Amino acid sequence: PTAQSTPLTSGVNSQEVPALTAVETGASGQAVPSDVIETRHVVNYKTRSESTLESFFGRSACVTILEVENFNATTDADRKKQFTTWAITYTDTVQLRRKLEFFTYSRFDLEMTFVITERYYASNTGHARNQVYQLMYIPPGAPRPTAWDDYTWQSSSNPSVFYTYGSAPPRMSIPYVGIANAYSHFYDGFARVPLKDETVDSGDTYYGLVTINDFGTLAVRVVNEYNPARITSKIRVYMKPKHVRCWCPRPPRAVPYRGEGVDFKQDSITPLTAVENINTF
Amino acid sequence: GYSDRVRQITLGNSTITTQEAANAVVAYGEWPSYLDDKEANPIDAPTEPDVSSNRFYTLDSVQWKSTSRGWWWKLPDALKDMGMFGQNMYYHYLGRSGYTVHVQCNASKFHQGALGVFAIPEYVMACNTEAKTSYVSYVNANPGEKGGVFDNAYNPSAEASEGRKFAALDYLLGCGVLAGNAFVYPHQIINLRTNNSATLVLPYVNSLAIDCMAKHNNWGLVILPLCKLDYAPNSSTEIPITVTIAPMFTEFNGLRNITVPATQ
Amino acid sequence: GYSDRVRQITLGNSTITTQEAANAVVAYGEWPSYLDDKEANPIDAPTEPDVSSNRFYTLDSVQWKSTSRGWWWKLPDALKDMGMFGQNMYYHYLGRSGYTVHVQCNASKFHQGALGVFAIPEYVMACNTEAKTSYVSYVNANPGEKGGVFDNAYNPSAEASEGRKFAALDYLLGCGVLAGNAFVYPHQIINLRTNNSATLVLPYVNSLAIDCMAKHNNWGLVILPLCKLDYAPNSSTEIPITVTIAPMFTEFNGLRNITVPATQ
Amino acid sequence: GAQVSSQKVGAHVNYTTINYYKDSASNAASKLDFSQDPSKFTEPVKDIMIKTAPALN
Amino acid sequence: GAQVSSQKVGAHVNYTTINYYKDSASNAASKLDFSQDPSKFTEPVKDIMIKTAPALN
Amino acid sequence: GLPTMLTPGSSQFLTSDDFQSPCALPNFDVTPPIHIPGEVFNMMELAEIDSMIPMNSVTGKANTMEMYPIPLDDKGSATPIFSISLSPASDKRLQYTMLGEILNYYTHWTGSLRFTFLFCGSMMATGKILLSYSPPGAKPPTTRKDAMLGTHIIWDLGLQSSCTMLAPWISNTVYRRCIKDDFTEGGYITCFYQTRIVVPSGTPTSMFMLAFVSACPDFSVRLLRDTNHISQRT
Ligand SMILES: [Ca+2]
Ligand SMILES: [Ca+2]
Ligand SMILES: [Ca+2]
Ligand SMILES: [Ca+2]
Ligand SMILES: [Cl-]
Ligand SMILES: [Cl-]
Ligand SMILES: [Cl-]
Ligand SMILES: [Cl-]
Ligand SMILES: [Cl-]
Ligand SMILES: [Cl-]
Ligand SMILES: [Cl-]
Ligand SMILES: [Cl-]
Ligand SMILES: [Cl-]
Repeated sequence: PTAQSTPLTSGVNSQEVPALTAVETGASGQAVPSDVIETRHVVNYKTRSESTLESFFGRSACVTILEVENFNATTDADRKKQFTTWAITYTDTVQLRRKLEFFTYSRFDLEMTFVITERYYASNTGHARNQVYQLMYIPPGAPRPTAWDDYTWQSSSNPSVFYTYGSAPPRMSIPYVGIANAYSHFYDGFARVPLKDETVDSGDTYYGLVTINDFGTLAVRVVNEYNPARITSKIRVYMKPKHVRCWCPRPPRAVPYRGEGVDFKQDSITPLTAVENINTF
Repeated sequence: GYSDRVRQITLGNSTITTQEAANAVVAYGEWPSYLDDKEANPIDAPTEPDVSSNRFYTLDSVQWKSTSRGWWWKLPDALKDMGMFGQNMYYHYLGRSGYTVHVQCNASKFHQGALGVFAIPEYVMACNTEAKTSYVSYVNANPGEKGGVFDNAYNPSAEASEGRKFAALDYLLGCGVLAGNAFVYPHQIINLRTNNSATLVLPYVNSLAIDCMAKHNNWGLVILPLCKLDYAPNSSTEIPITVTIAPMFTEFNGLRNITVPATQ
Repeated sequence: GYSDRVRQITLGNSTITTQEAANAVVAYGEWPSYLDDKEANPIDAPTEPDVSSNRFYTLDSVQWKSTSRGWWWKLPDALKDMGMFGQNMYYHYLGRSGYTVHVQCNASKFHQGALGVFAIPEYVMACNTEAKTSYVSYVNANPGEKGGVFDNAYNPSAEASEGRKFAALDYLLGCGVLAGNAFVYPHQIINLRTNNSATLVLPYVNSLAIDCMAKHNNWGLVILPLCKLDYAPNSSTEIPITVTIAPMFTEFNGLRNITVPATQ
Repeated sequence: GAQVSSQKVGAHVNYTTINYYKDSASNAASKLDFSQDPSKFTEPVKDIMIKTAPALN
Repeated sequence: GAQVSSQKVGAHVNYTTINYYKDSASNAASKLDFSQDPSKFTEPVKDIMIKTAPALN
Repeated sequence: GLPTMLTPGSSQFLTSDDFQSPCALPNFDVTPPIHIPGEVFNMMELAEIDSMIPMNSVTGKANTMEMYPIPLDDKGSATPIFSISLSPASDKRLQYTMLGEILNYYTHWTGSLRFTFLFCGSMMATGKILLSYSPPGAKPPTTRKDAMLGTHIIWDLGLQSSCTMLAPWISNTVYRRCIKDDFTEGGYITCFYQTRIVVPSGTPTSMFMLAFVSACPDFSVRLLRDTNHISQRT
């Protein structure tokens, strides 16, 4: 299937007036060149292959950067650097989020890929053996780790991936996991109805998707015990929507995001550059 | 004889006429319908109130002035206090509805102006504090039939507690997108030289078969002056805009005692 | 749905719309056409420039005032400097063309006035000296897209050299016949209460199959105010008249170097 | 259970797919779907509008 | 969807190809194309020249 | 060799992977199977079994056998006999039922819940009891006149000892979450005297009923997860 060919047409002198319409109807303009000019025949062999939803979304996009370290931790703050937890979302970054938000609703499977990098913190503390990482998916309700070596990492039921530093970026597929018939990119509502004369506080409650969304937690640790040399790591998380359906198109984000909602920032709401004149080529 | 400009709509005991229409929009080309057994979720026999609730309710009119920046409503919020529709909505945990939206604005052959009338699924709007995100009170999000107005200025509050309302900034459609692109949503235009009414028929739109109407608005209704009202003999003249909405194919599940939402 | 008042005309890359037409005239009931082999004269393979030249060219607008006596153009003279039509005309000894003439004049439901729009074969006009006969300069006969105006007075020159222009006397149609009889020529009327445009489709008209366009105008276009422009709030108001003309079925013979006519 | 399908043409042509996993979520990208109906967004009108006819009669 | 083709001969002979990718751009080298028409460069003349005849008669 | 190219995921250990692996004991002759009674195929078979709700887990009764029996008497109070939220995974009283324990290995649940009540007074005790399920979004019922507007059954005490009240599946979402969550709140179960318990003389004037919960055949769970009900020191 190809984009439209142009038919051979000459002029008209007619009560047929395809050049005029009334967009008050809610219909866009429909006229094509053959309606308003003399056209030659042009066979169009070109296709819209690369603008299908699968093609538009068919890329692994970085959605977050996590940090973990491996060293002899003697304080609470340093113990908390030995592992990290991240609420799974696409809202830490802007590029994939903006593409998804052309649509109100979506349904897709997810390919998740990880890029893991290390550096030495210092040069005077000897060396470090090759590190193994555990990335544990903690679904809502499953116990979250409070230490890098607590019981939760035995991961009897949670999916974990063990990654050996220097090996191919680890990768797994996630089904469509939504509890609705599609994911909502926008939710015009609340998680509960506040009722007349209730004692529950209405002053610090939130609005929209943030009140209802929960895709669980990614927990990451270095499985190795500490070397004399402190190693600091970054874990880049990549998402690719696949087997994609989307509904109800939206205008794309025109101004910077300032969080997980649709809110905008007072110093960043002037996207257009003023032209010198309405007559500027 | 039959004309794109002349239309009658009857639902229940209510009829609308227009002699200066511009066709009618059926959002996404889909007429509303009842929920099929093969797409159903809650298993209790639903209430289908039919003519008691599936009828035209006329909201309080608003005044279009040369200085108006626009108006918004949410659905089903705008109809929550409307006759038996409101009672069925609040006596049930779950509800679904389509709508016929009829926006009315007549003037004269000497007036000029154009209203964009947009039906927006999941019309999420920005909050009015930069101390927080997604920080809107239930009461400010759900104004009912009075709806709200757009502004051409964004003045977020000093204190988080004072900014728990929408920053309904007209040119960003109150949600960080350019208003010029609102035409991707089901719409008509009331251009005073052409037409005096807009008609949008809306199917139920959601990621679910049925949902909590008291928690969740499925549609926003936005009326934006695309071209300002002008009238040479009196630039300060006002003409009413009247919004009349009929629920359609309403279905409710999970009957219990009545929901009475907070008012402060 | 289809109306005598609403028309689209497309030629080449150009389209005209009108929503207040009054049908369209096909002069002498004959659509233009190419020259048949059984009526041909010059034997060289002709140039048929088609869409490059057979398209709407809009002339400079003129202002209709309560005091205007009327306007004239000649064809193909009015189009001699128009894009590729002008180039094809001047690179060839011989040319033939039909035309779509579209005259545009909108006002309001409160204005009144009527323009007679006449297509006149061989529109020969009187000279402005009584010392000579048939004494008109090429430059004054061929004003191009600016055309000329009628007068309600005849003031022939003292000196023959000062009177080498048309005596475009309105009531004698600039040629010694009564203007009231101009309706024997293909015409429409723009009556401001009825219509805002006139459309005339003209076949090639001549005593020859093809002729020297730089020597000879086949058609005159005359616009006469039959009823004066009147507007109660401002009797001195002006409304534009815009003339848009498309050559049709153009055919040229006798290619050589370009003709550059005298300008003084 | 090999699927043989047409490749997307290059400069100048079938390819083979076998699914290795028991979950469809594991599968490679969906096949090109050229489905479209712009009219649900560009012309969502109740009464048919013929381009050559007046939009408002 | 295996293709079996003749190998290029060595010192002293089919081989099998399966395409693994959905894009023809991913494919290995095009098969040997022995097409040629040197005359479009060596003899691009309007009137046929017979070698045994005079070039100019 | 066959030309190959390693893809992302290569060498990872995903704990939910499903691959073949070499056998450490090749050619091993497993003990022949025999029929054993009580084979289980699905954890939802276990979820359909009635287990006792620790409905009276108040101070002094929690973590004793007295946490189970629901106090009844012949005084005909208008106050509710018991009140509990339809939060079968997360509620302090439902989480430790057999159904609650199974739900805490899953993230999502759907379907109808069955509440069966056994009256354990004397044969000479009579009474009518209202059992109600109120889907959420309205004032939680604390009076019989609010409770009776919801899904309810009037239980007449008699020769048939037990009464089943259903919490039919009535939800916005297709699944609820196995956590305390406003968005997937399930509503309110309450119980009132419809008349009162009446006894003749020489009969106990206070007595108990037992409440059981089980899943219906429309019930299913998904998204396996670790439970918060078992842990160890490290
Ligand atoms: Ca084509
Ligand atoms: Ca049209
Ligand atoms: Ca055409
Ligand atoms: Ca030779
Ligand atoms: Cl471990
Ligand atoms: Cl170790
Ligand atoms: Cl500029
Ligand atoms: Cl009012
Ligand atoms: Cl209201
Ligand atoms: Cl309140
Ligand atoms: Cl002009
Ligand atoms: Cl000119
Ligand atoms: Cl000269």
